[PDB]
Amino acid sequence: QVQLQESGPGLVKPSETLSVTCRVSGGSLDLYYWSWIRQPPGKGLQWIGFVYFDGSYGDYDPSLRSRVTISADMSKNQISLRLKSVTPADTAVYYCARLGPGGIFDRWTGHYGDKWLDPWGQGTLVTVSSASTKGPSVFPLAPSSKSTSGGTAALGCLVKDYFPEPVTVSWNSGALTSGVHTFPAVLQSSGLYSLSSVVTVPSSSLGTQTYICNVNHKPSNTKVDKKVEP
Amino acid sequence: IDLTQSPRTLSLSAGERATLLCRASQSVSNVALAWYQHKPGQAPRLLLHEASTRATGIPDRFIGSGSGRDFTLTITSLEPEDFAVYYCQLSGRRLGQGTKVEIKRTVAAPSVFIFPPSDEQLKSGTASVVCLLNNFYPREAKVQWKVDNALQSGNSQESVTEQDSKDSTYSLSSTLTLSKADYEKHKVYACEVTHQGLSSPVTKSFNRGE
Repeated sequence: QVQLQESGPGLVKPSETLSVTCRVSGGSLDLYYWSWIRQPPGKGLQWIGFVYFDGSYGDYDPSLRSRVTISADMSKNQISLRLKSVTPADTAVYYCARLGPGGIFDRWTGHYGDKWLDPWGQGTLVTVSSASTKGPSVFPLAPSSKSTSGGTAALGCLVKDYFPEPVTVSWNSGALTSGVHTFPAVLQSSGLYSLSSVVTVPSSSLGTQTYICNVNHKPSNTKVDKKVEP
Repeated sequence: IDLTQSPRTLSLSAGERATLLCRASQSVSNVALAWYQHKPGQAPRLLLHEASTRATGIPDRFIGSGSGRDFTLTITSLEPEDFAVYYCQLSGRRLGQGTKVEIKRTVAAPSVFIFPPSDEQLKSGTASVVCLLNNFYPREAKVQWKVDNALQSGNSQESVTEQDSKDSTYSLSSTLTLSKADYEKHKVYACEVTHQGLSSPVTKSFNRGE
């Protein structure tokens, strides 16, 4: 029943030090390794490193070892990854997971459990930029008669000109999930992410059910709701 | 010591058998190999460890085998739910480039809608026209922006969804963003869509003022 979640700064500036913290929420660190895995914007799962729970033994990817140190506070049940001298290369989602074979405990000689990665947990995005955050400007994608196609209508919200990722879009405060496509952000040449989010709903429900999107942008403490009307 | 997966990409109709290879640079014992399914936006999950021992709770259709340096993830019968990228790794946990697995399915034509620029966005000095391609397959499609029957470039920008885990279709959004000054020197903003499932391309358009 173990479970874990990473978290950290939403942004880091060039040449600074990036840190991210993972909190084990179903058991203790006892007799396991804890590892960090990054996924850059276009790539696969780059492994970064792991550390024994008690902190005596660790192994890292030698590309990063000079600028990486991983520590675990067995008491706080949290693990810290510390990557020095960050560049936009390090811009990535950082995953946290639990190494292996049952772990089992080992002396200083032979650290010869390590086998699999179980729970992983969403992990967190860290953009890395000298830019400063900006808030979404949320507009309606109105289901006009050019969005009336027989008995089904389409409608949505436009979430434009923000930074950095992510934003959260929800429909009618979580109530509406069917027919939702919240598109991927598209990084414009301005440096800003932009995104629509659409829902298709029955034409009959347009005058009975109101439709409001719930945009959320924690990097700017922006939360807006926008009604969609003709 | 390294790890080589192949194919990098694999498009198979739902219900057919899929075979995935992970090839070591060297001899390795069964124990240190494991397989991971990474659906987009979820967290990566263990499928198999020690090369054959199924992870707790993951279905029977995932089977793992091998020795030496050729390791093999087998999906006996693909379910649309299997759209993902499947990775493998060694003990101290470094690697796998993965295998993006589509679910090939029937041609499905996109449903198209356009949305005019909002009254609110026009007040800020920028107009955005959004064109929608909804629940279609195969992935590839063509959006052509036509403004009074003239083509656009460089100020249209588009995004497409990850493959729907239940009917394996794709949805696409092409957003045309112009300044209000530009938006008003034309009258009819039209979006033309070309796709396999469409007999001839479709165009949905409005005249500025509606």
